[PDB]
Amino acid sequence: RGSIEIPLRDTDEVIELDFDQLPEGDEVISILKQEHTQLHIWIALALEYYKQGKTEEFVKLLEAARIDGNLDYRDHEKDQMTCLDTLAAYYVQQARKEKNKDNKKDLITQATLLYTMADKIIMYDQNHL
Amino acid sequence: TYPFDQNRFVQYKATSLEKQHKHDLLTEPDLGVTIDLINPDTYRIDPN
Repeated sequence: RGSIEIPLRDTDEVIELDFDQLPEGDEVISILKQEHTQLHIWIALALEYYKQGKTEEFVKLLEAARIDGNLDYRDHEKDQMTCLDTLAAYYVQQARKEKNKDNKKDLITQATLLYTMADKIIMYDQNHL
Repeated sequence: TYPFDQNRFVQYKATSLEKQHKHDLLTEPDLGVTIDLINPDTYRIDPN
């Protein structure tokens, strides 16, 4: 919403990040991953950043969420394919709002390569095609 | 022969042939909409 929950390792369900302020997304990766937090929260705060009106830090913090597919998660690789299809769609979406400086391929390369790892685990998603 | 003016210029103008043309809208080739199944976080299909 404006503050959803980030679970801890010990005495979980205690800490919050209020989204009315804008923290940097890289320290978010940290404060999530010292807590071995489930991959679902990475999608949830990505959606929080997107509903906060962000398309680029939103799409680059999830690149740091591409590392932790099944880190301590007990088969949340379904959650990693959901993570990676978001970049496979929003790299190619942010390539359409291209600017004067980069190329379209400057995002299409990352979209196409990450899609290949997206199809390593799962085939013919409703977003793969 | 007649000494015709070289008609290198438009003053009639061609505006009858011009504003009769209705102009296409091709700003975005998929017709001005971002095509996405992820940004519908909301849905009106719920009540109501």
